[PDB]
Amino acid sequence: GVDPKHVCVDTRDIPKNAGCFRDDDGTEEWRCLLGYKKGEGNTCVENNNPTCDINNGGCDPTASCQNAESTENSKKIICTCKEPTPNAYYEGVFCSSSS
Repeated sequence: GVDPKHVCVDTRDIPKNAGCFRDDDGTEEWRCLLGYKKGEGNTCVENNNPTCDINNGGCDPTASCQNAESTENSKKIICTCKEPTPNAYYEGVFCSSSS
């Protein structure tokens, strides 16, 4: 349990429209940046029509998801990590609630 700043060292090749995060438990995972979705299993691709539903729109359940529509795909899904999550895994695609 710590503030989400764990950063990452994951996976051979993490998708360009993606980012990896290595969590508190020591896990190594990657996800698809906000306003993006999963393509060929291990690729992230700009969704440009993101909905809140899909992993909170691309957020972490500890990242308050707000569905919105903006010129930017990354500005469509709003991921807000709460007080016990002072940090965000990448853009808020994931967060850690144990700081």
